[PDB]
Formats: sequence, C-alpha cells, structure tokens
Amino acid sequence: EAIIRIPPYHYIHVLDQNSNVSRVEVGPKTYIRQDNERVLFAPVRMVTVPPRHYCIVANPVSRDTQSSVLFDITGQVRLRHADQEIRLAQDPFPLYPGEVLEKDITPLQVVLPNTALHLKALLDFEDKNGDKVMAGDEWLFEGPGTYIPQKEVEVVEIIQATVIKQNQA
Amino acid sequence: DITGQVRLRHADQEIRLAQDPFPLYPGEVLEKDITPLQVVLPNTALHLKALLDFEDKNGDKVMAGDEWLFEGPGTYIPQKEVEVVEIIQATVIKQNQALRLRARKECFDREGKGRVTGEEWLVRSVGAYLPAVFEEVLDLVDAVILT
Amino acid sequence: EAIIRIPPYHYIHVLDQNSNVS
Amino acid sequence: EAIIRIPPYHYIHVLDQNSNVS
Repeated sequence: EAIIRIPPYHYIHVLDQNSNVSRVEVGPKTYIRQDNERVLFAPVRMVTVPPRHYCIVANPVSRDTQSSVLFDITGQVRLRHADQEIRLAQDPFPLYPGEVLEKDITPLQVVLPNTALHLKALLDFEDKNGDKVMAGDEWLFEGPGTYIPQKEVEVVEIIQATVIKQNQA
Repeated sequence: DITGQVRLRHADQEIRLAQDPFPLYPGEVLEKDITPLQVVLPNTALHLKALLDFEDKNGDKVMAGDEWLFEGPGTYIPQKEVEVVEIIQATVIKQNQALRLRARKECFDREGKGRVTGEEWLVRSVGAYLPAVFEEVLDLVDAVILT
Repeated sequence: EAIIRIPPYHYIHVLDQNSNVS
Repeated sequence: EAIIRIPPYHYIHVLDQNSNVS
C-alpha cells in the first residue's frame, strides 16, 4: 500500500521506476511511497555491530574523504564492485542497494600468547607499517591479542607455540 | 533521538546495581536481571578474561589476553567488557608439602623465576595458597619420611 | 481501548504512527 | 485511502483528530 511506516532503526530499498534507480529510506518516518516508486520489502532492521565484533560486505558503497556515502549520478549509490568492506563497532547503519553482506556478527579474532595466526596475502597490499606485501608472504600474528582482518589478508590457519621441556630439541 | 525515539548505544550494553525502579525504553534488550552480586570467599578468586581492550578502575590498560584474578572476601562489580572465565579455590598446603605447578604461558611466578611454557616448579609455602592465572594446580607433594 | 490507566510503578511503550516512533 | 492526490486548483478540509481541529 501507499502508506509506509518506517520504524526508527529500520530501512527500505525503494525502487523509483521513473529514474530507474534504487535508494535507501531510513529513520522514524512514516514516509509514504510515491506511486512511481515501489517498495520491494518490509522495513529490514538496520545492521547492528556489537563491540569487539566485525562484519564484511561485498560491493560497498563508495565514500569520499569525509567517508560520506556517494550516490551515483543516476541516483543509485555508487559501488566499489570487486572491493569489499570490513567493519568494526559503530552505531547501526542502513544497508544500501547493490550491496552484498558476505559477513556479519562474529567476535574479533582473539589469539592466545602461545599461539599465532598464519596469514597468506590474497593479492599485493599496503601494510600498517608501510611495508609492501607479496602474495607469497606469510604473516605470523603471535601474542595475546585481537587481530584486525583485512579484505586482502586471508586467514590460512592457526599454530600453537611448541613447548620445549628441558633437555629436548 | 531527534525522531522522538530514544537514542541507543547499540552494541554497547549497560550494567546496573541498586536504585529506584526504572521504566524500560523501546529498542532496549534486557539480557540480564535479578541476581545477587558476585560474592567471593577469602580462599578463592575470580578468573576473568577481557572480551576486548578496556580501561581499568586504577587507570591500567587491559589487553584481551589479560587474565584478572579477583581474590579475597568481597563482591566483585561486573563490567560489560569483563568476562567471567571461572573461579579457583586457593590450595591449602599442610606442613612438609609442596604445590606442584605448570606454566601455560611465558611469564614470572610469585617465586620470581622466569617461567617458560611447560615449566614445572614447587610451591614451598605452608598453608592456603592461590594459584596464579597462568599457574595450574596439579597436586600436593608430601615430603618423604626420613628416619 | 482509548482509555489507558497506568499504575504508578508501571510503563508502556506507546508507538506513535504519525511520527513513526515509540 | 491514505494517498491523497490534490489537483493544483483544489483543496480539502482535513480534520486532525489528535489536535481535534480542521
């Protein structure tokens, strides 16, 4: 029906047929749909990201230096396509049309002092320390911590440190 | 919130103690209610892993790998960040005995010896004793009689 | 019904449809 | 119905029940 009551933490991907493009509608508004527009679905809950948790979404919306969402000239949200998007803890956010939520709701990669993460690169990428990373390179994240995933980094495995009792090799 | 809905901190939670009764608000989720505060005996302690890095009451930084050990007669105050791994009774040690232990991680023991992983050592001290969060209880070791 | 008698230590999450908010 | 298309030279006396006024 024409009347569309959106709950405050909910959103809909309205599809305007005149401009032939989709766009988000979000917030505690009773924003009724225009007849030219079509509402594909009931107000989906805005994605929630718990503290010390992460999620990844394929075909992320493009962002500027302000990291504000950048709509394409068509009125559709612009997308980075093959690129993905990691996320951590923040206020809940609407999903946008053309996005693909590959991943959600998981505690951040915790790791014990006597074990480490084995991490092949998927493709060459910049490191936090400014180091270049070859695809053949294998990261080894040791120590008590919570590693931050990259879309480029792939998690090969985990290796426990080997205890060595006296008079052994 | 400007919409007129109550604003929410989302992934964040909220601990509460004793106070006058309060309304619930829309969008809230009551994960927990009605439970006596975490009491603890003098000869036992709380083992507490961090869920994620957080500020301590004393201003200390807390790593996720850090393990809190709350000993003594008391009533510990929970944090939304703190996770309750378990509880460990202090090990009593009768005279002429020693408490065998093992190092699950590199660190320093109360003896002050450097402790490589898998290392074992005696606890000479008589009477009740609380193992460290890295320390692992094995067994009391009686002294052999020597006539 | 339109009449809502709230007991002194009680509450309700009213949902206003006009502002579309609780 | 909820949808009300007003022609450019036309008008309606809407009656709001909340404020009890037209």
